[PDB]
Amino acid sequence: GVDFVIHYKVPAAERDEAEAGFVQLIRALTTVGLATEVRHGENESLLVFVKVASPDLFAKQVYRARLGDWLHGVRVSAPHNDIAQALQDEPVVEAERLRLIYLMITKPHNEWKHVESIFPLHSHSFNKEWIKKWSSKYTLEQTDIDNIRDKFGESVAFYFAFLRSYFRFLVIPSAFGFGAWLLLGQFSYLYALLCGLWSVVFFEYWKKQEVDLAVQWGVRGVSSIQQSRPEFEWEHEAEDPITGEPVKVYPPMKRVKTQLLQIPFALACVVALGALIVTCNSLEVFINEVYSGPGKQYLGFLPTIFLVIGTPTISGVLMGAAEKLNAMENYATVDAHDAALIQKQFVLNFMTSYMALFFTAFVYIPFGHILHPFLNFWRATAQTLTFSEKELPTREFQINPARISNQMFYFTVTAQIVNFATEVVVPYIKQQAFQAEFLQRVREECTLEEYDVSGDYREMVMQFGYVAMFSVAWPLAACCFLVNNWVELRSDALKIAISSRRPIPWRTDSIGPWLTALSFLSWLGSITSSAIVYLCSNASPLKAWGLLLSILFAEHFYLVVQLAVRFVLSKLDSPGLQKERKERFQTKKRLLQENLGQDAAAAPGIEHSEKITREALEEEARQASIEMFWQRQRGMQETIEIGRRMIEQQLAAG
Amino acid sequence: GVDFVIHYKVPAAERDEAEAGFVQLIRALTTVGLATEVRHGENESLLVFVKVASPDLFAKQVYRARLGDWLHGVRVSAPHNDIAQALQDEPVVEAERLRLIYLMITKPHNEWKHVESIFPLHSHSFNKEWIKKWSSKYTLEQTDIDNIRDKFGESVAFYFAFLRSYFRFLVIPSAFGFGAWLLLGQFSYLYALLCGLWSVVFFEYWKKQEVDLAVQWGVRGVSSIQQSRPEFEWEHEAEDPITGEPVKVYPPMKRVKTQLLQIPFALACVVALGALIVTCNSLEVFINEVYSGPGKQYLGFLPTIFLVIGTPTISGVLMGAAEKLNAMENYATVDAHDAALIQKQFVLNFMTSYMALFFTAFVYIPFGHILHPFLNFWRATAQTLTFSEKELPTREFQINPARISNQMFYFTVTAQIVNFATEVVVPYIKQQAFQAEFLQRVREECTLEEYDVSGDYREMVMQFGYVAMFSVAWPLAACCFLVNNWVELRSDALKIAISSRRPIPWRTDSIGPWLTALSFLSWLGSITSSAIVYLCSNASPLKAWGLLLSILFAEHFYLVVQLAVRFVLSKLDSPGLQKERKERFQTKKRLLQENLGQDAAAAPGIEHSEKITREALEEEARQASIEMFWQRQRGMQETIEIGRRMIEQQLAAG
Ligand SMILES: [Ca+2]
Ligand SMILES: [Ca+2]
Ligand SMILES: [Ca+2]
Ligand SMILES: [Ca+2]
Repeated sequence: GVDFVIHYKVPAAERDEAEAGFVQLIRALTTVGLATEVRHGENESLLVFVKVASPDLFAKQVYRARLGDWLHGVRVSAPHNDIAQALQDEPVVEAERLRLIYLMITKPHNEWKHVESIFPLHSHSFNKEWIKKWSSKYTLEQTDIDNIRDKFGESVAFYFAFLRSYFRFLVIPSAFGFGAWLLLGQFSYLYALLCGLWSVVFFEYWKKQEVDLAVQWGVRGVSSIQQSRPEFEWEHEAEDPITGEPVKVYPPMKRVKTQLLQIPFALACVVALGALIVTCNSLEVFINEVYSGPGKQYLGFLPTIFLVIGTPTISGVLMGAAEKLNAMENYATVDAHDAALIQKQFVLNFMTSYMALFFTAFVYIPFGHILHPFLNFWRATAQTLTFSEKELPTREFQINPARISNQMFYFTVTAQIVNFATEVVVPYIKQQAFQAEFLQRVREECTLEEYDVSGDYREMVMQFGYVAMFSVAWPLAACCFLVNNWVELRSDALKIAISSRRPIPWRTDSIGPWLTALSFLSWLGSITSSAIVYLCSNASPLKAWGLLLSILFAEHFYLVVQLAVRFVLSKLDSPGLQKERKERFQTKKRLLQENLGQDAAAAPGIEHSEKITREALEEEARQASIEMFWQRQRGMQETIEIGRRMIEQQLAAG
Repeated sequence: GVDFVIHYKVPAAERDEAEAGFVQLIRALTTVGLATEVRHGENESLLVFVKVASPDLFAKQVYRARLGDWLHGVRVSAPHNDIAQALQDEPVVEAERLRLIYLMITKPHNEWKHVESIFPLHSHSFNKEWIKKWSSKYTLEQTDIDNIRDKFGESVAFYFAFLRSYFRFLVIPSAFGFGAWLLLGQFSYLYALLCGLWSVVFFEYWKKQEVDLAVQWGVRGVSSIQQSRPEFEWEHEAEDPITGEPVKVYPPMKRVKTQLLQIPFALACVVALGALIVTCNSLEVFINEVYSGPGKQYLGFLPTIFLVIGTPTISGVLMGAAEKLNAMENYATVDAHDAALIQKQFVLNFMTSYMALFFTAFVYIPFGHILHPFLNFWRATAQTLTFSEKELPTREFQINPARISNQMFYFTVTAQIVNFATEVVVPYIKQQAFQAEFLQRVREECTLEEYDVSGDYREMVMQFGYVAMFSVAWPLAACCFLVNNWVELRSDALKIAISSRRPIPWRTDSIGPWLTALSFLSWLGSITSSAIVYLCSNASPLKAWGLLLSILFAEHFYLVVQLAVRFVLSKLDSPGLQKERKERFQTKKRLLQENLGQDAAAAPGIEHSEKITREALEEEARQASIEMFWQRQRGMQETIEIGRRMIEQQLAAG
């Protein structure tokens, strides 16, 4: 087990001594302002190792951070004891340390004229047992995730918390999915109902989990605390309606107006990628279904090649517009800026993942006769490329309903197998291609790209869409994903350790933009599943009422289930909110105790009716010192006897 | 202006001296436990006037109540000053006084073997200017509503707060409703779109208002504070997860199972009243459209009579099942119990308000040929009643599309005119029928029924449904309601003063069950409006895709609008939440100030790098007292020069 003695590493690129010298000078000038530097130069770049020296001054600032999170209400309970050191009964976590030091570096104390990067070093002692403990376990448990938060941060931890919860919830659709395949058969208007029910439950259950996880880890509402973006544009300056501190304001409704440009942008993405995919599918159909002579196996790869080149090209242009629109929307914090860029990308992600299936489930199988003009276009086009005047050999276009079965097999099996290779082996091959001791490790680590949690998130989010929308045509899909995900926990944990550098500890109280992404796929999957069932069942397909009634019920079945699930979950206890409420209440009570001396809420008693009587006297006396208004038959019994006399009096009349 | 000197009045029924005497004795025995009694007997019943004597002991308990609402988090800020009397800078409000005294009476200190009632007396001085100030104003303002809360309570105030907000929001559909009638015409697939958009906006905006209103009046979350029901059934006893006090527990999921019986109950209500209304409508059609000889004007009233007798009879039985089911569901607090009974009643309310229109807009006009079997039933039935063997004269059933126009005129104009008479004149006639001074006023007041806010709520809630659902066939409906509501504010205020006794001051943070009622009518009104437009437009009516596509778009238009409106309103500032957050933060900060002496959050400075250096020494010294691990080139410049030497060193290789 190799050890480390450094907190952070900062490499400064060396181009020309004029600017590179200036870079090294003032960078050093600033770091020593609060932190120690040892600078050994390797791999053509000087490496500025930075760690916190004084632990007394550091524990003084970590404690100040604990207080800060409390003051804005992120942290439920004040660190009231005021003993900075004995408050390490809740010790400084490695993630908490690395984050706060990274703050000191990357607060307004730096960012510095093209510094290559800033990153902490891994812990091989920890990384070894990590992949070991998880490869021995069949089932992970919350303590493991808490450990992940401790070394890496909540941003990384939440993914594994999500992946884990999604894995176990993925057991259920694997059950009645296998059951639907075994008994009910394909295109079941029953598996579809169970699918929507499940998607609602898992999602609504996960949202409840994020709250509890935020409370346990103490990051609830951390989204509205992080440093604002440098390139955030502000018109004027006012006071924070909560803190009272000077905050820079930008009209929220003016941002809303700019965000309306996502509607034509999304349409631009659906058209661009959509046309690209529907075209390559038309080639796929023409060369396979419509023969076209020898070399078919060679030609079979041709439409696939168009996808490989076209997808990054077409979407690459669209992303430039996405990145451009993103800045225009002008987000205050870095958290919101990247979360919105992901939402913009999701439209591209949706197209490049499902449009092949939409083409099959709504155009190919249920109709297909509308593909004839597309086929003829390739007929004449193939004739020109042939150079020979003779027509290419042709056979009748025959609709194959097994197309939806083969494509689904790829997405659930083959594409997941080439995934394991691309996500792990290809970066591992890259390392093999590259092929004191600390410094050598430092250089090798310095290469590796920063771990992007977004990449791992969509892989599972897009996969969920396959279940929610198109698994009704392949009910064994949940089973394939369930197996992959068990490996996915291990595999993703493995690539963080060796295929990527240690990411900066970063905090969030949710999976973020992926929530709405999941919510959309689940809803669309209620329409998608039922419509597919009706159309791909294969009586004449009366699109008029037949398709629409099927969608009407299943979509409304989804909506009713949603209200039902939320209602039930709303009457269940939530530890995260309850943990908050109990602490807040005791804090409220203790203050009450202190001021009013442990008399916190007796009854006066009847004997004190004498003091009531004496007080009633005093009003009379003051009034006397000063007509029907002040009439009183004082005394307890005196009023009783009068009424009693009235009792027999009133019966006398009768 | 007649004055009053009493806080509360308690009449004890006088049947037989044996029990009535016992009633008067111990009731007096208990009241004097904390409150004064003067007992004058009138109208065959003894009247026990009750008011608080000691103002020092009363201000001691009002202050204890201010603290209680704080402790559970209802009240944002502690009454920290601890001066009970100088905290009357926020004075005891008449509603606050009357409520707290009513608590002392009606806490576990009473309820008492058939006491007739418990109620405060009106304030004629206040009631006079009330109806005066509002009958002079064209526009009410928030200060007026605040005054209503002060004298009557939040329960009463919220209605007028809702009615006022609903009145001004009702201006908008009156505008493009008049515009649709003036220009676009009936059954406009554009007014319908504007209708759904408005319903979403008004509703979502009002929900935002309730939060701010709750904060302003300091009743936010008061629903979970009020006394539990006596007949609440509990299995075991545990600790409150917040307070830690012994609370009685009843399994929430067991209540959910019982609440599932609302589904067959609702169906039972729709069938019972529905069959009753669809039948009376069949008579209405037969005697008018299908002639049936002389006496038609006399016979015309006959189907109306069936409604008058049948509705309270049929729904009266259904309510017995509702009241029965309500108790089975076993609600902890009185607040939740009555709110669920209202929800059950709403199904009956919906039927008795719209089924006549549904019959017209979906059965009569667009089809009508399915009414022939219903007509023949009345044909033979009328023949038997005639006693003469000769057939009743008959003419061809002709569908009249003006039916939907006449019914809508009634609901918007005529029914609102007979409303003013029924809601105000009829109780006033009752008073005229009935036809010291305080005591006489007391007796007369003692008769009057307690004001029920529920009655006034549904009148506006059911009215809203006419707009959301059926106003597309009569776009001038919003105009009729707009006028009525201006009067409704005045009229309802007038009947509270003279037609009903003063209600017990009661607190709530929302309109309650009516929220979901409004939410349902708005959604169903998106389906209802569009379906009516397509069906009642009058090409052949292709129900298959024509009806369903129309519903698909308009419902999804509603759903998209909802997400749009919520999104926009979520990025708007909310005073009620912000008022809460700012106070909480300052409270948080001040405690911080006190313990750590106004050092609440500087930078160390470079010169202190000397203390950094000395601390770095000490670790070395301890290590010395105890291989590559501890290597340091200490000093700021020493590290700079080494790296600098490396700079020219690395270029030498190149
Ligand atoms: Ca993978
Ligand atoms: Ca992954
Ligand atoms: Ca009225
Ligand atoms: Ca009313």
